[PDB]
Amino acid sequence: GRLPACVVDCGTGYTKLGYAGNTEPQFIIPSCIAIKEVDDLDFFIGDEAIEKPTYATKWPIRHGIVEDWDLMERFMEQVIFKYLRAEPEDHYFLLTEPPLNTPENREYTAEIMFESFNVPGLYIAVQAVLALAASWTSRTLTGTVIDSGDGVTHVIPVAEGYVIGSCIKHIPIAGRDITYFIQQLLRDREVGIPPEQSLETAKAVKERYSYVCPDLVKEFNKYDTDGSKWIKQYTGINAISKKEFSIDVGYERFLGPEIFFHPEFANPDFTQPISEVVDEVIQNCPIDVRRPLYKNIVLSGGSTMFRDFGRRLQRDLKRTVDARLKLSEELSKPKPIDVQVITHHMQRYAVWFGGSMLASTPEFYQVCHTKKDYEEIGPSICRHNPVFGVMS
Amino acid sequence: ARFRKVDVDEYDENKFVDEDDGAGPDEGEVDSCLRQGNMTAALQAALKNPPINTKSQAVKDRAGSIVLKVLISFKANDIEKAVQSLDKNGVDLLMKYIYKGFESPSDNSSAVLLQWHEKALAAGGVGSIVRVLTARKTV
Amino acid sequence: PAYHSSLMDPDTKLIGNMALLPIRSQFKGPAPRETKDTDIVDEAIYYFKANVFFKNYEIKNEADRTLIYITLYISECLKKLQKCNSKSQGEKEMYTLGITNFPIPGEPGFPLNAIYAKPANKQEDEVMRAYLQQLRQETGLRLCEKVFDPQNDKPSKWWTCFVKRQFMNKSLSG
Amino acid sequence: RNWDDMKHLWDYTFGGVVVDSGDGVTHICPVYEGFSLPHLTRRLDIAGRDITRYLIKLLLLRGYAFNHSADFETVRMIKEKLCYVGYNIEQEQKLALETTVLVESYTLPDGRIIKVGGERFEAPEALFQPHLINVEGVGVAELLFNTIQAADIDTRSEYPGLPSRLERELKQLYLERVLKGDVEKLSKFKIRIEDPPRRKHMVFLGGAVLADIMKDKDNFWMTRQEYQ
Amino acid sequence: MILLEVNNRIIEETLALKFENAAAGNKPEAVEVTFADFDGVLYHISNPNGDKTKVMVSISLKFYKELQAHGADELLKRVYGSYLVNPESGYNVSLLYDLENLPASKDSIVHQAGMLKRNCFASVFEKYFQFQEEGKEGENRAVIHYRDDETMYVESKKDRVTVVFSTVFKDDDDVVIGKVFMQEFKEGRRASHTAPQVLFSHREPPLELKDTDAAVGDNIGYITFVLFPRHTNASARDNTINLIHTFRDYLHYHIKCSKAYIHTRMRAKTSDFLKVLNRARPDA
Amino acid sequence: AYHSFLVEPISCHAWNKDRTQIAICPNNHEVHIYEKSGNKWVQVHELKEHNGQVTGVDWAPDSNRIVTCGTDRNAYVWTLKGRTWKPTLVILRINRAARCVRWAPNEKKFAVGSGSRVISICYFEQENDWWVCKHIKKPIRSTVLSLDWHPNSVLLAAGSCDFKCRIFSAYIKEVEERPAPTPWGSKMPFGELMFESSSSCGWVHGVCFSANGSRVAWVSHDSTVCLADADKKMAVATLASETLPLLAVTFITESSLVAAGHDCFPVLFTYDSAAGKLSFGGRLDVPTARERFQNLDKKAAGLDSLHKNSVSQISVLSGGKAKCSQFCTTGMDGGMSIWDVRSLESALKDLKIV
Amino acid sequence: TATLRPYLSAVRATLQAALCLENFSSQVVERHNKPEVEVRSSKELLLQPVTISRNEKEKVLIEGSINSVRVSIAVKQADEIEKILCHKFMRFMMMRAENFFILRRKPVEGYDISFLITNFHTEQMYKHKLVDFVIHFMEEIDKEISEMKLSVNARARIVAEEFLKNF
Repeated sequence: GRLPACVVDCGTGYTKLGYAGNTEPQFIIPSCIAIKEVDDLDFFIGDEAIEKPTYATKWPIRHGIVEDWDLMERFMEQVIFKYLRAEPEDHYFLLTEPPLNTPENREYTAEIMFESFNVPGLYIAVQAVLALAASWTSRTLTGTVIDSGDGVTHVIPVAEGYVIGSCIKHIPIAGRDITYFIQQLLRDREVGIPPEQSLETAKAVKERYSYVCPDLVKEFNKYDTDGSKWIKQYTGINAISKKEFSIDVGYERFLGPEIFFHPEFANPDFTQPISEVVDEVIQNCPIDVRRPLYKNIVLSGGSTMFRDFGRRLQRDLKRTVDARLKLSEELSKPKPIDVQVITHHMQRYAVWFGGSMLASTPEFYQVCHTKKDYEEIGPSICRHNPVFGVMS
Repeated sequence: ARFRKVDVDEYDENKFVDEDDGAGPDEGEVDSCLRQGNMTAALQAALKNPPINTKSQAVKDRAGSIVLKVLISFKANDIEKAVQSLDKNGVDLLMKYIYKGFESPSDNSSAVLLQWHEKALAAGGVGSIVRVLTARKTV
Repeated sequence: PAYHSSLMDPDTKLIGNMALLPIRSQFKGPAPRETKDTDIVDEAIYYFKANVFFKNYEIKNEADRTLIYITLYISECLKKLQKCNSKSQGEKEMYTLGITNFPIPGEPGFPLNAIYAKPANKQEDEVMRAYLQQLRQETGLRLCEKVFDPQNDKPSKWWTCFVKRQFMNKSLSG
Repeated sequence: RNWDDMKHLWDYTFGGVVVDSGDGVTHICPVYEGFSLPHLTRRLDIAGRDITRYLIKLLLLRGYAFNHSADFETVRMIKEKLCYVGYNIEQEQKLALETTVLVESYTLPDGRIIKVGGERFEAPEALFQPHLINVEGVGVAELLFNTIQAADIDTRSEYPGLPSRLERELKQLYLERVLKGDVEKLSKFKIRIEDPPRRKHMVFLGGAVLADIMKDKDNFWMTRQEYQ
Repeated sequence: MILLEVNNRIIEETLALKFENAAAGNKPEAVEVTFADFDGVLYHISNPNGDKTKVMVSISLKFYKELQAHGADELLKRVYGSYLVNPESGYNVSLLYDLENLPASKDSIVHQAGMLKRNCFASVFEKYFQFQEEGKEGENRAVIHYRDDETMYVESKKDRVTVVFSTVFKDDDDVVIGKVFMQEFKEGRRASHTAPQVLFSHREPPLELKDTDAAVGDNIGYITFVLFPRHTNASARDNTINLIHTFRDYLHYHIKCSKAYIHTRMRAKTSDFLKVLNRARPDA
Repeated sequence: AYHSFLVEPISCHAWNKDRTQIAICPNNHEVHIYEKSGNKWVQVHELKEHNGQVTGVDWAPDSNRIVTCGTDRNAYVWTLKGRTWKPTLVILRINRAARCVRWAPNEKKFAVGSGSRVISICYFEQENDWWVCKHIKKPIRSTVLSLDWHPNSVLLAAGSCDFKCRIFSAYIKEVEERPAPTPWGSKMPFGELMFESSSSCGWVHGVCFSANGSRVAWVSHDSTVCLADADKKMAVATLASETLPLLAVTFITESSLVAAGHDCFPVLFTYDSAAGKLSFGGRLDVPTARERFQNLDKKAAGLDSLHKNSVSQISVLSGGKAKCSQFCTTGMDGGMSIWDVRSLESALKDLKIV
Repeated sequence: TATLRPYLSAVRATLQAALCLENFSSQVVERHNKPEVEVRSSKELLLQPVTISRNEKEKVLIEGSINSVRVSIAVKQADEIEKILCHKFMRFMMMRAENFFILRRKPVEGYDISFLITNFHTEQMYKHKLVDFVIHFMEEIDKEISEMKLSVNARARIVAEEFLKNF
């Protein structure tokens, strides 16, 4: 109808929900929930299930992609009712799906609602492809996308608008694994940080301040000359005492986010700059797809948001690749590649943002599955969800 | 859709189908000889010629479905004794026939028909029920 | 990766398993008068920031090797310097904390045996011990001020902390 | 580019009608017992690459997220894995949906694993169903039939999923568009499959003095073998 | 959650992050969100021309011409008052909250703006309440099309106000579930003899509306509603209204929520089952 | 006793007149050989030359040749070469699939059953070098079950989907001549109906001939047993059992009979010819100190059968058909028989034999 | 119980007449391997269809020949809600059928649910506790379905009361 559709992009930690044709995804809240330990009615989720002390918090989207379906259905219940508010038999939907989503896993999503609220029809969208949201605002459905959220990095690239069950590898780098470092190096610094509100500070420090530095041993003197031109003090609040304590947040600001290019730098837990990993991936892909996989560099997701981040990567990825291509004109000669980063805008929590404008559209209404069609063959007829966005 | 409609696989000289071979208790032959004080033997009569010498549901729906009765208008505390009064070549035959009533519940045209079967074991053997499976010229 | 040495000229006679470059010091320098605005000592100061954090250095030049000794020496300036009341107090330590004959390449007490090897002789060695010494003294006084602050009793409430992390994890002190 | 090899043969690393195709187009088999007769050259523009390809597209519609080229070889090996041919498609097709005892798992190379539906008797059926790949070819049967009925009218009697199937094609077209009668029982026809190779008659004594030696292979001018 | 949300939370956290800028010294940035709601209604906050220092949230309701005169186009403002301003093309009711014109510490507004529907419906209720809570018999019933096809009817009898049920559910069997609820809904008043009643009638509407027009059919169902004096009085002309219309969304939800729980059972009697299956081989 | 092997069930298999080696197939496409050494068996020269499943296996006693064969045709012996068996290419002229094989006392010809409406009786051709094969042709049009040889190395029989068994006279001129006669059929024209069957309802999973030519038994699938005495006026007896349907049988004496199967346990049979009718009375099983010990209840994976799965084969050992003493059965799961025929005669209540 | 056991009692053994089997190579065709009972391509391969009903509301068909065994059953559709419930239950079972190499995605003719026991099942699996799946299922299913009426009727009530005290 003349009514816009609902779109949901969940994820391991935080959950993203909303409508259709909006600048931000209405609300984003933690997915935990719980009942005691007739009973399905009593349950809370989001900025509520994290405080409940009588209910026990569990997290359904672990090990990356979607998990426990039973527990998930209760969540979806509150997402619709008491939040977005929509009579589901009247609204088209959208439930993201981490790559690798086997048919079996897809069937679980297609069902439930269709067999519960019999909502009209729903598309299950792929993360990386959606991760080409606003990057079009700064055209193509071929490129190499880094979505890296909080539990680990992700080298999810493109492929004509589909998944590449092969060309992708993960690196144990995560927003939190940055945090361990910032907080760790801070421990040896100024004292006064309660162990209990320690995590608090790490999550906060990473957000409120941190940034990327072009060169390492570069500013590391400017930052000792003009110490009073960047060195600030965090205004944290105590817990049991509730006393306010200020510390001088300094090097960790730019000396921490640097754990991206040298993951091995904080703790040894990894052996390769991220840019380099990307190279392994791109050159390992079929040539007739390696070229385009260089002019399209996108970020997006809860860990890619950092000042001067986007700039430093193109250069770093480019110098190594240029160096490799040098070792080839020694046979004379080839066409020098050409990388490039992309920092559109809604990089914070994209994906939702993308899909939604492009699902606010009639096209979504073409490839989307109809209710009557669901009661025909069943739910299986949803395992494959055709792409739509270029010529269409 | 055209030549794939025809099915010759059913005309292959080498395909194989059983030799179609083709009478039964007389609706009253033993009936009378039952009505008296004989609820322990006479009912065995229902054996004279088994539906196997001719086809058609007609004979199987009557001369063959005649034995459905007897056991129906029975009691219970007297079933086993009848069964042991049989041998290898007279016990299983009652099982195959048991299955006919079990195929046509017809609500009343069946009722129970589980007792004689439960007690059918102990003497016929777990094979009795299985033996029925391997039977070309069934009831 | 990390940062190595920039100055390596053929004049630097390959001494033992290192270089032998000179530096700008006011005390016992067995190497000529560096005419640059940035000598070995300066190279270390402008670095070490990502040294300890880095775990995969590549020996490019023997100057890198000298730089490496000095970077490692910086560590002593904390076991017995980090906890020193006022800078005018940790100065005397430089003598003892510097003169204290350290396990030169070759010793039953010295780590980093890899690229390191003492000259298996008694001429290059005893003589090598004299370069290996001015650092223990010049690299210290020429380092206390830059690391510290014009303030007293404040070994830079930011540097006097890097005491818990060491380059490549190799205890040059114990 | 070829002659760089064809040496690995000595010192370098040494001392009627049937059927045969793989991926580089199909081919039919005109051979008047012994030598082939170009008099009957027909070919289908659909082969292994096309079978892997319809299979790739089919697998994607199953629920598995797969991009070709890179994985063409994995899926290719999948082709010669268990892709058998169905005998009577109405029955075999209804036995894949009504039941699930056709389902097999294959440990891929990405340690992901993915169960497989009944496409095995659906995907390779690219012959009998040319339309699956847009191609206007005609399918093993229409093809086989049209081939014998062409000249050699006299004396005509004379992927583990197809040897048995071939027997059905004895009738598919013989009875409906030719002998519409029902006493066809006669005219017996049999299909085998020795699945060896062509490596035969290459040590025959019937070739040990019938295959031109080297005292007469060029003696009478480099042209003593331009016939046959 | 058992009853249902009527305070429209999809307005409170959003609106707050506009108001809070003048609580420490922060500039007021703009914003653009166009969500919806149930029954069809769907608010939508937007700036005027481009004024970032001025927020305004409205509403689009289909059935407006019909429920207009129904006091709706009379009172309404009686709640918001001067905060309530000139409407918008394509929509209706307009409420205007100024980040500049801030009457301090009075959250008693959000709850007043959130449930914009309640205030509007309230009229159609207060109008019929007088013909029962004040007297005057021989009147006329209201007309409600929250949907193109489902409808709620009112009754201005002597001393009692009851709502007419009609609404329709798709899935043949989902219709069937409602029968359990309608059972355990009218024939089980354990709350209090003061609890309004709720008759029933499927495939046919009670005589209290059999001779009028109304969609009719085998998959269609009608219902009844009551409103004792104690419920229709002024002293309660809010508590009753507080959670009344919620019935519509109250039925669908609950009627649908059971179908989630029922699924869960179909998992235990299966989680346990699959294990049984694996418990058959020479070894697990 | 009792002894298993692996989860998967072994189809067929043959024993060697040396009680040392033994070829088996685990639902795979390659036989397996093992060797003894203090009760410690170990994989021996894995024989793999079968695409799909593998059924047919038989071991020619005093000649030491193994003959494999499975569905997808298959046909290549592995005879000891140096010390590493080898495979051989041999196609049995089908277009369907083969099921079971038995050599013969004379060890010059093997027989591989089948269900493609044929039995197939190939034979080695010394005058032609390469191997060959014959054909019994009609009357057959169904799955062909196993086929045992008669203490004659000529006349044989076997059951199939035809319900009733059937006996043929395998004669080869290009190798042998007029084998001497038997009461079954004085005429030996290579494949002649010698004897039929009376079960015209009952299938036939297994057959075995008496070490002398007068006792022939064959089981179906309907939990029936059959027995025909050629010397007893070719009379056909019959008697059904109470338990399920067995799968395997052999003549433990020149007039004895025993076998088990899907029940997972052995039962014993004898026979009084002078009655013309079947006789049963077995059911063997177990649910200078040694000559007494290894018993005990327990003092109060969980079957009351020796075996944990239905049986299939059951080849004897010392005195195969004339006077058994040590026979073996191989069931689907672990369940593989291990017992001294006498370490049973010396036990249970009533035991006949003969 | 009067008799919700004797029915189950004849059944609790009736199946033990087809179980035992082996992988069966294809006759008519070749190297395909399938369920003859589900194809009947070999007419000779059939055990006569049989059915052991208890009355008429709870029927149970049984078939088989070799590597193929059929076993259909009609769920006790006791009331309106059970009528609706059972297909909607059988469906959950049918959708994950691929994981239960025993249940058919669609039930056979007219019946509500169908099984399938093949040679593959009686091999990597026994037969005794495997057969017992049926008792543990017909009886277990009855409790789940029968309890539904109470789960819905009792569950519905809370929604009505928690909506009256507030008026």
